[PDB]
Amino acid sequence: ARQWQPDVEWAEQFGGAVMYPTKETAHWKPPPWNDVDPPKDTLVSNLTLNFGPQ
Amino acid sequence: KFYIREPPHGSPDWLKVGLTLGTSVFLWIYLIKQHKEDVLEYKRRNGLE
Amino acid sequence: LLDLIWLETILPKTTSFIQMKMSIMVSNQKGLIKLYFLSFLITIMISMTLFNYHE
Amino acid sequence: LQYGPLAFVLGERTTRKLTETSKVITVDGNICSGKGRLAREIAEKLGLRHFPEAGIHYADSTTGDGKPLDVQLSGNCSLEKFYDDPKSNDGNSYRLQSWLYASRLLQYADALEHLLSTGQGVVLERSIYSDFVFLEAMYRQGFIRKQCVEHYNEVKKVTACEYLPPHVVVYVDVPVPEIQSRIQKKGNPHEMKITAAYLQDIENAYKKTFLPEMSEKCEVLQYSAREAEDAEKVVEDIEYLKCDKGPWPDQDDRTFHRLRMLVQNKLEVLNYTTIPVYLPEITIGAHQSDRVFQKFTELPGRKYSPGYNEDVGDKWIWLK
Amino acid sequence: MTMMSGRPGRVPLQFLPNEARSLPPPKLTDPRLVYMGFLGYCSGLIDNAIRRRPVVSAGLHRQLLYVTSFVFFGYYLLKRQDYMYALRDHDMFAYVKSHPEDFPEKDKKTYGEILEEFHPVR
Amino acid sequence: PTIRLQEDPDPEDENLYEKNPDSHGYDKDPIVDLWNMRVVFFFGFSIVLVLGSTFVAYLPDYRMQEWARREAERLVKYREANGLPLMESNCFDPNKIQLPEDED
Amino acid sequence: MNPIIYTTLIMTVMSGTMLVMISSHWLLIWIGFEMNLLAMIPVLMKNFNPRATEAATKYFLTQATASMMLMMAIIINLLYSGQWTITKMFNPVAMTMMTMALAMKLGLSPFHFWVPEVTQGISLQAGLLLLTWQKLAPLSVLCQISQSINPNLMLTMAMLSILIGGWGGLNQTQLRKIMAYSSIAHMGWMTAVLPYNTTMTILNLLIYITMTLAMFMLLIHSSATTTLSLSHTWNKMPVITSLMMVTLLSMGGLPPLSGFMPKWMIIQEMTKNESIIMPTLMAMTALLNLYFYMRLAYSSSLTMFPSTNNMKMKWQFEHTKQMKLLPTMIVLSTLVLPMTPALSSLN
Amino acid sequence: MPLVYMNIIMAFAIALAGLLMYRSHLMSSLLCLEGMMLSLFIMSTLIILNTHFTLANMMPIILLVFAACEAALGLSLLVMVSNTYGTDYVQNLNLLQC
Amino acid sequence: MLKIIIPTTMLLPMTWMSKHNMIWINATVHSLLISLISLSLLNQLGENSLNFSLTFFSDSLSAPLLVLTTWLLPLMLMASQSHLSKETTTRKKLYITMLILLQLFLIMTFTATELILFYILFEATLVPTLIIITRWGNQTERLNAGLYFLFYTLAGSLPLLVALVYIQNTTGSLNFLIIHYWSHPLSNSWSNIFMWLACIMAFMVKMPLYGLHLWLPKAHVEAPIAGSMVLAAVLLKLGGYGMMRITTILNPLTNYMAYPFLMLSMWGMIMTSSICLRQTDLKSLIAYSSVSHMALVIVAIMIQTPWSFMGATALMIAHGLTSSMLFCLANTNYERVHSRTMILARGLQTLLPLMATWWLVASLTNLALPPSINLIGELFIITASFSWSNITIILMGMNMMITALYSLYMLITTQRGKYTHHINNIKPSFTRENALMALHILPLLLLTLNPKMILGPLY
Ligand SMILES: CCCCCCCCCCCCCCCCCC(=O)OC[C@H](COP(=O)([O-])OCC(O)COP(=O)([O-])OC[C@@H](COC(=O)CCCCCCCCCCCCCCCCC)OC(=O)CCCCCCCCCCCCCCCCC)OC(=O)CCCCCCCCCCCCCCCCC
Ligand SMILES: CCCCCCCCCCCCCCCCC[C@@H](O)O[C@H](CO[C@H](O)CCCCCCCCCCCCCCC)COP(=O)(O)OCC[N+](C)(C)C
Ligand SMILES: CCCCCCCCCCCCCCCCC[C@@H](O)O[C@H](CO[C@H](O)CCCCCCCCCCCCCCC)COP(=O)(O)OCC[N+](C)(C)C
Ligand SMILES: CCCCCCCC/C=C\CCCCCCCC(=O)O[C@H](COC(=O)CCCCCCC/C=C/CCCCCCCC)COP(=O)(O)OCCN
Ligand SMILES: Nc1ncnc2c1ncn2[C@@H]1O[C@H](COP(=O)(O)OP(=O)(O)O)[C@@H](O)[C@H]1O
Repeated sequence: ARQWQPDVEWAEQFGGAVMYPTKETAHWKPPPWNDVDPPKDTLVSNLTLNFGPQ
Repeated sequence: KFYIREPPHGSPDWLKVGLTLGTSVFLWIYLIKQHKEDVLEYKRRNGLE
Repeated sequence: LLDLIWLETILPKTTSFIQMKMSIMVSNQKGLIKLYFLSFLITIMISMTLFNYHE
Repeated sequence: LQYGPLAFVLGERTTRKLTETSKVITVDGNICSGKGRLAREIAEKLGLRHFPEAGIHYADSTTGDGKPLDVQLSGNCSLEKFYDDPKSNDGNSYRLQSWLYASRLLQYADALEHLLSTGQGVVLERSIYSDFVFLEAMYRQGFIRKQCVEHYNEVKKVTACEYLPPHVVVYVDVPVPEIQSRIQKKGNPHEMKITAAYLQDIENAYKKTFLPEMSEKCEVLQYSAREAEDAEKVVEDIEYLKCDKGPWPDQDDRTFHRLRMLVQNKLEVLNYTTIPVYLPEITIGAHQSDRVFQKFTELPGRKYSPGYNEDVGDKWIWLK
Repeated sequence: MTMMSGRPGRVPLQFLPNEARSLPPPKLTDPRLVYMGFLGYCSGLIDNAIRRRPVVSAGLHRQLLYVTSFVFFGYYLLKRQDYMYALRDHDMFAYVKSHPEDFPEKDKKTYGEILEEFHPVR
Repeated sequence: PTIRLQEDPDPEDENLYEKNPDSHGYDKDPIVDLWNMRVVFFFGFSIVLVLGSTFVAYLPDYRMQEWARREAERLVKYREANGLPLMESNCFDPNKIQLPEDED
Repeated sequence: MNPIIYTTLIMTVMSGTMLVMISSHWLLIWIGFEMNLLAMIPVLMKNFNPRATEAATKYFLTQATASMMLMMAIIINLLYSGQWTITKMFNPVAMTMMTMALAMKLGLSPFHFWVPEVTQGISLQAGLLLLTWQKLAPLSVLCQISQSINPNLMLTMAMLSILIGGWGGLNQTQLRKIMAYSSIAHMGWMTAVLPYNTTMTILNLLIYITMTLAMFMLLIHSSATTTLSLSHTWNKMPVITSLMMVTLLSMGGLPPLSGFMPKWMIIQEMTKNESIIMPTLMAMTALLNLYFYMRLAYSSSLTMFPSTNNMKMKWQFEHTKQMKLLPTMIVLSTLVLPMTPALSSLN
Repeated sequence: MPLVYMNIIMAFAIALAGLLMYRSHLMSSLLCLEGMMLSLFIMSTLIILNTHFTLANMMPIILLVFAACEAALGLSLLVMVSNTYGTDYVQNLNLLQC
Repeated sequence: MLKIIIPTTMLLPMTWMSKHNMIWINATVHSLLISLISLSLLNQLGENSLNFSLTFFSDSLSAPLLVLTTWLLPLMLMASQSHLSKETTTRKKLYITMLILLQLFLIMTFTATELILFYILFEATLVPTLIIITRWGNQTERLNAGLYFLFYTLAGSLPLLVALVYIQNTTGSLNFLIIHYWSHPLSNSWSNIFMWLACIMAFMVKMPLYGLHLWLPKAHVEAPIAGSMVLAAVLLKLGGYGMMRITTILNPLTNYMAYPFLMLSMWGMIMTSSICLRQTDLKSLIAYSSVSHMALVIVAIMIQTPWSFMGATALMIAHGLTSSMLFCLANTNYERVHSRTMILARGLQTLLPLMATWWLVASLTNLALPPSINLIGELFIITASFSWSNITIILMGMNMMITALYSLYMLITTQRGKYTHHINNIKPSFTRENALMALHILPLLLLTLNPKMILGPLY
């Protein structure tokens, strides 16, 4: 009785990182909402030095 | 009725309105004068009148 | 057999299949500069050989 | 002139307006505790702008005329029906929580804009840093799903990172039985249905996540119920804080310029509240969206820009 | 391939040489100028529509400025285009005149002397 | 919620005969609908149809059919009286045609 | 970043472009390219995040390699003829080096891989700048050295650009990558007609710049960087999505819209020489760009996607910053075809 | 040309191939960039000295100047990259795809 | 002929300046007045065309098409206003604007003196139709239909443009008068063969030719009612008009080249008529019938005789009117029952007698009952084909049978039998629908009264 309009299932086709997903690109992720990736905890070890006894 | 200032008041910005209207009239006057001079100059060069 | 299958298979469906396959081929790059800078080297050598040597 | 790059290039600089009383203050506490009276008293004594707690219709009071609009065109959620049926199958609980978080974000933006434009301090009841406790109380009681919590966390992560935390966090501690007795004496028939488990969950959320983690940004002023009526003592305690440990002292003029451009232009503030994550509780179909938007545009002062609606007495439109 | 950049006597950034003054100027009622004014009016309407103002009535001074600016630019644009086409025709005719061997006017034959093949439709 | 989103239920179709038993099916406003019917009937049947057919029927003979008939009668009369053939196989005079010199 | 510093950097980028455009010495053109790149790098990193840093690094590596090849071509040309003026490029090897370097700078295929990545990694304003202003200088040099071009090499690269632009853009849900692939295809179109008529190149560049500016300004107006983000705009500003749909129609090349004017003229020009097959292939390939423009128009304007609750709050506020040149840009990008003969003013 | 000219052009080709083929480090590729600049300087200086183009004797110096800018630019970017990952590996610049 | 073009451009702001409840009245009245004005174009000469200016001219082939377009606009306005009642004012004005732009483009297309201007307008007709289909269609396949409507056209028309500009580099003009007067034969070479194909295949895909017709069932079924009316009535005739115009430069290459298209058209009319016999959707049947009739028109244009050209003109006008009437008839039932299945609603003659009379007249005119202009065009084409080769009477004859079958089949399925018991919402027919049917049908018989007005320039 009313015009068809897209629903959530239809709208989810365009929500991935790519169209036409393949086995290789099915593991790609869409970018974060703001273009800021989470900060990596890159352990930067401090240099350990012996001062003495000699 | 607005809860805020609504910087655009009931009266318009008279400075900007006057500037816009003045620019339009100056442009129209310049165009008319330029067309008149162009017609006269062409008539002189080709010797019609 | 004709209108719903074969006339569809030949003109529009073949075109869509080919375009989708080529799109997947073209846009499936990992984003590593190593690979396509190697491609740049190959392109430069091929262009120096095929077009530049024939003048 | 509107604030922007030109206003910052010549003249206007924020850091000169801060006169040791900028001091964003928030006063937290459980339900029915007297935090609002304490906030009003603190604002009155210190001469700061008081912001009443952001409700469902906070955004309506700041746009057009201050009169609230219909719940269908604004909010689309009910606190009373949340108390009556916390486990409604139409997703009212998380819709209310999400709308309240958005309203709190808008109120925080307004307070920050006022502070940065005038230099006068502001006092708030709750903030975006305090809202989550209610969400936790919803989750531990089974009122909302886990995906709702995930969506809330995403929106909070992308929104709350762009602002500064409050200078001083005031907490009012009231025991759960005393909260229940105050609710009983209040008389509102809907708050009578709040179980002690809900208030207990709110109290644990506060005392185990909010205060411990907000104590690292700045010192926390905790007051019992009895020592909250003496507002002058609380104010004089506030005047003797050494605030040199948070991000606020490490803010120079360019970051203030960026923050000032962010707090105005409320569309930029609210950008990430409507991210295209399709949860049933908050997703609306195209037909209802169209109907409600058409209904909203027919309000007396909403079809055009604020100064261009001749049906509410706007004159000289053809020269604006 | 640049045809007219190296043409002798060309002033680099003139946009309207003195020779163009020898041509009749476009009339103020030129339909191209009217179309340019229509473009200015459309720009004004879209400006009203984007800013959420009454499209037809919001700013009459702004719409007037839009129309005037479009007409003002279009007048000189038309002048330069007419000048360029006149230059092209002048150069073409001069080159044809100066190279008679390349453009021979051969004998004209009547249709009573040319044999055309007939292809029946059947 | 076991649902996917919030949507309005599909509304039922409105019957124009419910509020206006003589509705004409043009509009829900009775006066506007009546005048829509009136203008459609007047300008479709009375103006365009009948007057247009009358105008087309009496279109003057620019296709030159009666002229061609009279010219044919004149030519036939002259050719029959003078004994000439009614039609010639050549529509162009051969005196004005120059065939190629050699056909071998 | 300070507003004064940002203004200075934008002026330096523009000054490098004009230095390329007004110079008669090869060294000064190379210097203009150098200055433009040096000032352009921080503009890409204006909003700091790892993605912007990666995009800036890739852009720098590509442009530095291209500039080094440009310098090598200039030096070889000087070796075989002691000429510094930008002219008919007396050596063919130097000309091949120049063509490849300028193609790498422009993003022409197969030196195209950096364009989608850089456009995706930066903001919409930086993408606008990169996809509109950064095309002028290499195209100006190519127009200047057009007489000595090897038609086979540039025609190959132009056809590859059109094909790869269509195929790559077919697969994208990110708006910036769609814009980048459209840019690659239009670059191919502009470079296909260069050996035959530079006026057509200039006309195509101007129309593409107008259309791209209108598109990017509409994308900035409604804060959308994805298809799903843009599918919400109808519930907030329907006029914006309508103008977006007409702009996409124009960019698709459909008559009577202005986007039809360049291709049409280019095709005509290529038939004034013999060149029949190439325009046919180019149009058949541009049908792909039309397809993914149409898919975007389906998603944003011709259908209504589901929305969210919090959108209601956005109904109560307005756009503070207003772009003054948006209406004129939209009008020029749609209703300009009847003024086609005015292109004679370009030569 | 003499043997020196082909030697210089061969060095330029080697440096270009070295830049185009990445191994792991960004610093190695930056070094290849500086190598290309050095080869260009040498070649231009030889061509200018051989033909006694007096006013062109200043062009190589100008070249060096802009070379420095490029080098500085690259180093700046390198620092930022390292600050994100703790290494200067080009394998980590893979957040953006085609 | 600006006296017809300007009033439509004035229809635009009148629609956009009208009150919210007076748009339909104003649009209908002034469209009817414009049709009355355009009626003056029928006064044609016997030797040359009416050359109005350097840009526009009227021939005996284009004047009936212009009249048909200007007459169709008010009919689409009347048909559309029923299903757009709940639509907002702005969207209704946008729909009317799309219809007005389509009519303006068609009017300017049918009178352009140059071939390139004709191309530009004949391609500009695409945008409003696509917008109408993909925005105001009802189901979800409409989007797909739009794509099929678009690229199928462009893949055919992009080569033509190339050919067109090539011709202007060889002869120096694309003006149809100069092209006709300075015509030269086409040699038998591969270049000329591909020039022929480039000039012809765009119009072939527009008709459409059998095998290239897959876009048409989708587009005509998924479109709204006004879209279907304009698609079947006028937009198909652009291909025929363009082919009749462009064939003047393709001789004598046409005799060798036409064979595959002739065989495709004849076997395809047979195949599409057969397809109409087993169709569960009512709109798809009408679409395939349109394909069959247009195949007949393709044969008529391709054999290239005067009688064939008169038959093509008459058949094009008759088919336009008949197909528009049939689509409106189907849409009435669809609006009643919200479904397109043909066996869902049966025995409608019991409930709607006058509507059944309209159905009968439309089905009678579809099967070319004499002396309707449908039969005149069909018989002229058949006679020309018989002169071309006596064996064609077989295939054409078979068509004349199958057509009638499916036509009557449609009627018998919808109007006769017993009504469906559970369908209890068949309201009486409105005055609007009956008036729409009458305004469709009366001009057909009036044209039969004077047939030389639609027989084209070869008369
Ligand atoms: C070729 C021959 C000549 C023709 C030239 C080409 C066409 C004309 C030029 C085009 C530009 C002109 C208008 C531009 C601004 C339009 C923007 C707009 O929104 O308009 C709304 C506006 C109404 O808004 P409002 O009054 O403020 O209150 C209602 C609210 O705004 C309520 O608004 P809302 O925002 O709430 O509603 C939302 C709605 C709003 O969305 C829209 O309104 C869409 C408008 C997009 C504008 C077109 C894009 C840019 C131009 C390209 C045109 C392409 C043409 C080529 C063919 C391809 C077709 C696409 O969006 C939707 O609902 C989505 C529906 C999806 C439909 C998709 C189809 C859209 C494309 C259609 C384009 C057709 C051409 C333009 C026709 C005029 C449109 C008004 O319309 C108008 O009132 C102005 C139009 C008429 C003004 C001119 C009349 C002059 C005075 C009369 C006297 C005449 C003088 C005669 C001289 C002699 C003396 C007697
Ligand atoms: C999609 C619409 C595209 C429009 C593009 C923008 C329109 C507004 C821009 C205004 C242009 C400002 C120029 C006027 C200032 C005077 C500068 C003048 O001296 O420039 C001269 C030249 O004048 C300009 O070139 C003319 C610019 C006019 C652009 C309009 C043509 C667009 C084609 C038709 C589209 C319809 C236009 C509609 C207008 C609204 C220099 O000649 P020259 O130094 O020797 O040529 C350099 C290039 N060469 C040597 C390689 C040949
Ligand atoms: C509901 C109940 C119905 C039954 C009762 C009906 C009562 C009787 C009414 C029926 C009338 C019977 C018709 C019998 C024929 C008489 C009329 C005929 O003689 O006139 C013809 C004339 O008819 C007209 O020429 C045909 C009408 C024109 C049709 C144009 C349609 C109107 C435009 C609407 C839009 C069209 C869209 C389609 C585009 C092509 C003669 O043509 P012609 O030999 O010359 O005249 C010679 C003398 N002249 C030339 C001096 C005039
Ligand atoms: C949905 C279906 C629509 C798709 C149909 C599209 C196919 C249209 C037919 C092909 C058109 C290509 C011709 C383009 C214009 C030719 C104009 C011309 O006359 O050029 C010829 C040259 O002719 C050509 O170059 C044409 C070559 C073909 C190149 C493109 C091939 C396209 C596909 C060919 C097979 C398709 C067959 C028709 C489609 C069948 C249906 C699927 C003369 O040029 P000169 O070089 O000067 O010759 C004289 C001096 N030597
Ligand atoms: N984020 C929220 N979630 C659920 N309920 C809330 C939220 N914020 C405020 N409320 C409700 O507001 C009501 C009163 O608020 P409160 O501030 O505690 O009292 P008062 O107005 O006296 O200061 C309480 O019933 C509380 O549940």
